[PDB]
Amino acid sequence: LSAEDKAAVERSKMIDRNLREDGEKAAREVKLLLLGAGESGKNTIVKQMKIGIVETHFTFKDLHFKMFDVGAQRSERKKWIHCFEGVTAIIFCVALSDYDLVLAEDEEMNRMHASMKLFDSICNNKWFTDTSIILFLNKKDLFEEKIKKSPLTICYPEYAGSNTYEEAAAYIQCQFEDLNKRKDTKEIYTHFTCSTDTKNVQFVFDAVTDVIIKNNLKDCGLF
Amino acid sequence: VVPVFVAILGIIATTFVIVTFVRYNDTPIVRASGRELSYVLLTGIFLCYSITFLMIAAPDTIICS
Repeated sequence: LSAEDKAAVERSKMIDRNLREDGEKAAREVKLLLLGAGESGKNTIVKQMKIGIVETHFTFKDLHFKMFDVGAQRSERKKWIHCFEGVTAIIFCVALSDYDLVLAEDEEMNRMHASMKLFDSICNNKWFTDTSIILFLNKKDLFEEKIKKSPLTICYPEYAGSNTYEEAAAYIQCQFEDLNKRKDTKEIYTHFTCSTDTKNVQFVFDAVTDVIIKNNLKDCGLF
Repeated sequence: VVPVFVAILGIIATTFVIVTFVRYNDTPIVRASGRELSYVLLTGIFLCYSITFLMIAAPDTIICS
């Protein structure tokens, strides 16, 4: 082996060392996929987490998150959805103050029905069979102020319940957690977000920590 | 005689625990208990009554060892 070849092997070993260090660094970060409707309050939640694709790094209690967002990607989701098979969790927003509205100029489509359809598609996808979901049900104050004048019968014909923030919110929540047909592999963490909530980072921290511990226990065959 | 029947009952109980854990291998309670180490710990429990039988035996060159 010539001296030049020895120099080449030296350089290759340096490159391998650098790549190993970078991979070990990248393996310890939480990767989140932020999904939701355009007007579902994604921007406010993004703002209160951090104190084509848009990336937002943020740290909480000595742990790191990257939090990818794909809202501005108007194309077929089946083509690029498999790029997110190995993410830690999926965050999904609903915007409860949408049960008496219409979208996409269809003029016969409840916004919340479209949200349920999207949730059903994402939850029962082939690439996401063991990925937990954090469901934020936000704009609850508008729901509280609105529920008096308009009942839930516009969005749900069968309600058999009272018009109060105590029972309608729970009714909407039990609708979304009943579309999950994989109850023995994943779970849904539901939280009610609002303006100046300031307590959503900790909820995400708790959910992701539980997810990590459960994954590690399942790998050991200990769960 | 008294240690002998005490040890025999200990052996029977340990055997019952081992058999039930083998028959219920995949249940959550059994899997949460560290099966592969549970069997080692149960072997450790099983050895002691055999130790009783060894100490009651007649001293020899093999039995001292």
